[PDB]
Amino acid sequence: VGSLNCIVAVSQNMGIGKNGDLPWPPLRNESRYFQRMTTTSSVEGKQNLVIMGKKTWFSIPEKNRPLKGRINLVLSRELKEPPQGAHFLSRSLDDALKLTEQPELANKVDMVWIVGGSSVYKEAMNHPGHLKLFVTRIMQDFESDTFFPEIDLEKYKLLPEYPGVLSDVQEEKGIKYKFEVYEKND
Ligand SMILES: NC(=O)C1=CN([C@@H]2O[C@H](COP(=O)(O)OP(=O)(O)OC[C@H]3O[C@@H](n4cnc5c(N)ncnc54)[C@H](OP(=O)(O)O)[C@@H]3O)[C@@H](O)[C@H]2O)C=CC1
Ligand SMILES: CN(Cc1coc2nc(N)nc(N)c12)c1ccc(C(=O)N[C@@H](CCC(=O)O)C(=O)O)cc1
Repeated sequence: VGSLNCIVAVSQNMGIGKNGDLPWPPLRNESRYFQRMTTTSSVEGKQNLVIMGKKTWFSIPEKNRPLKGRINLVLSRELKEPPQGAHFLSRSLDDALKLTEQPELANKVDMVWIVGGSSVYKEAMNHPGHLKLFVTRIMQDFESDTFFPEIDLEKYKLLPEYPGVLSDVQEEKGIKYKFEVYEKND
């Protein structure tokens, strides 16, 4: 309906997950920022849609499932029905976007947030149209078993600044990271 965005935390070796979880120790402020970006809606009486693969759903601690104040959609071709706590189930990303245009959700949804995993990001990244990437750069190498797709800099531009995103290097548990905003339109 509105804006389509991807949001991801990545290590310096482009790693995003190791055994069902994050490769680095928990960053409470990095988690808070994911929460704030995905939950805030720009319009009244409207909520954001969160779209994720099934192994991403199963890595959110059970006590936080479904993500509060968000419409939670799970992607999977194997599942018969949405997992317990999930609001919707889709077989592909074109179908999940064909769904926000149903009067059911059409008047309800402001932004669309892709929250992973690899397979999901890869396809959003090739979708034609306006898209923004929200990338947290975790500045060290971490042994990973799942990786973020290559960002094609001939198509995506790094923005010099973005409203409500801090520009400086953060530090938490001795780890440095920074926030980037990339924009495409083709
Ligand atoms: N650092 C960060 O930002 C992030 C880290 N993570 C972490 O990364 C890993 C999650 O990994 P990843 O394996 O890539 O998993 P996904 O969450 O992408 O799960 C893959 C499953 O999702 C379904 N699916 C994925 N893409 C599609 C599609 N286009 N259409 C329909 N179904 C699809 C399929 O389920 P089926 O097999 O049922 O058809 C596929 O087997 C974890 O280790 C997690 O903690 C996750 C997201 C962000
Ligand atoms: C593995 N993922 C993907 C994930 C984690 O960190 C990220 N950080 C970024 N920048 N992008 C993402 N996609 C992720 C997640 C795992 C658990 C929760 C979760 O518990 N979220 C609570 C967090 C609340 C909190 O930390 O208090 C929420 O309300 O959003 C979210 C995402």
